[PDB]
Amino acid sequence: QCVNLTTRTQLPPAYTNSFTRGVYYPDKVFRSSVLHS
Amino acid sequence: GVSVITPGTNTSNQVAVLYQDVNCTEVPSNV
Amino acid sequence: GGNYNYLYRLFRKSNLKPFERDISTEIYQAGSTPCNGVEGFNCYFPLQSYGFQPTNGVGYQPYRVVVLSFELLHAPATVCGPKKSTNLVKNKCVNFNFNGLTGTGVLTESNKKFLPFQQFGRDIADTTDAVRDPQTLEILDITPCSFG
Amino acid sequence: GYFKIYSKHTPINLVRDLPQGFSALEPLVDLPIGINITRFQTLLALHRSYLTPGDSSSGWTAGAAAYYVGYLQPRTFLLKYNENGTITDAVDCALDPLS
Ligand SMILES: *[C@@H]1O[C@H](CO)[C@@H](O[C@@H]2O[C@H](CO)[C@@H](O)[C@H](O)[C@H]2NC(C)=O)[C@H](O)[C@H]1NC(C)=O
Ligand SMILES: *[C@@H]1O[C@H](CO)[C@@H](O[C@@H]2O[C@H](CO)[C@@H](O)[C@H](O)[C@H]2NC(C)=O)[C@H](O)[C@H]1NC(C)=O
Ligand SMILES: *[C@@H]1O[C@H](CO)[C@@H](O)[C@H](O)[C@H]1NC(C)=O
Ligand SMILES: *[C@@H]1O[C@H](CO)[C@@H](O)[C@H](O)[C@H]1NC(C)=O
Ligand SMILES: *[C@@H]1O[C@H](CO)[C@@H](O)[C@H](O)[C@H]1NC(C)=O
Ligand SMILES: *[C@@H]1O[C@H](CO)[C@@H](O)[C@H](O)[C@H]1NC(C)=O
Repeated sequence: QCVNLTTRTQLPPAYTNSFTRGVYYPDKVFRSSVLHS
Repeated sequence: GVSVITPGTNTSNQVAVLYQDVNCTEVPSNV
Repeated sequence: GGNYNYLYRLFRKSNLKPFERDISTEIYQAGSTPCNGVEGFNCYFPLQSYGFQPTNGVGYQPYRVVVLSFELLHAPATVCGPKKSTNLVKNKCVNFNFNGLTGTGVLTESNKKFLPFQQFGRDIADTTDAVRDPQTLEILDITPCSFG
Repeated sequence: GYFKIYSKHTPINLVRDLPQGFSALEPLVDLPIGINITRFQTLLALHRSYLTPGDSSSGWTAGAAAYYVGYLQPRTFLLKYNENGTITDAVDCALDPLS
């Protein structure tokens, strides 16, 4: 029931710069102005 | 050891680096 | 009149492996003579039926059975018993457990505001000093039991 | 054996790339699975065209789709918390000399 969709594209994917993204809270622990490494 | 020489972040963010008693030809401008 | 819908297998080549299951219905072959899919001497249908009837002595009446089998593969966790609780008291040196956090001290109403996924708060030098009550979801400070 | 998902939604203006600011990601779910994962793929939604009877690639219409994919690595991060409990900024050591 599934379709051939893929058209061959010569172009490669580009590259960008993740300046400062993708940071998360690695713990349910709460904190208040504590510099944590 | 490796030491970092900084004028202070309230002045600049440039930095210099001292490789202690290492001959400067085997470290890996101003050398 | 007899409930003939409850069958059981009474002939098999070899005993089952544990937790193995066999719903086939091939004609059993007792003797050496091949069977060719027809009944006869030493060629038996392998399923019999309890004919249950309400006027049967105990030990012939139907019993329903459920077998619970707890297994422990190598995952991270799963189902288990249920949890209980008590009554979060305040202003008394107490011995507390907050869904895992075990401690001692006086509990007091707070005025800090966690983010709505944070359970407990820590100090500098890393000691638990606030918690959130799981049931009512309010922040409570934890001060130590007076000593000296 | 756990599958953890973190998420964030942020409004930005017309930039060609990822923005320059800072935004932390709050956790969504921690699914207890125990699944061995080495590959993944993205699901896209296509609409049925109704201008042709067939099911082929001409029978489905679509807009424009693009995304950004980067890979995680074990690093050490210094996080600066706020008084409300909010990571407002951070730095990744082993990044440069000063860091
Ligand atoms: C879990 O159930 C308890 C009650 O069994 C809920 O407690 C209620 O909390 C509200 C606060 O919004 C009070 O107004 C009610 O009077 C409480 N009920 C009782 C019987 O004390 C509790 O809120 C539930 N958990 C969650 C997350 O909602
Ligand atoms: C998870 O699945 C991958 C499948 O790729 C396992 O990694 C190895 O993959 C190569 C590529 O086909 C195989 O030739 C190897 O035999 C796989 N390793 C092993 C030990 O079989 C990976 O091991 C799997 N992880 C777990 C925990 O089973
Ligand atoms: C396209 O679909 C046909 C069946 O509709 C299939 O036989 C063929 O392998 C598909 N093409 C590719 C490149 O897989
Ligand atoms: C530090 O910064 C403050 C304000 O940015 C400035 O007044 C002060 O002179 C700075 N100190 C030095 C040593 O530059
Ligand atoms: C470093 O090595 C070079 C090459 O032998 C040598 O000429 C130089 O003197 C060495 N450094 C010092 C401080 O002697
Ligand atoms: C969060 O901190 C800001 C200052 O950074 C303060 O003005 C505000 O009252 C705090 N609390 C909130 C938003 O609940």
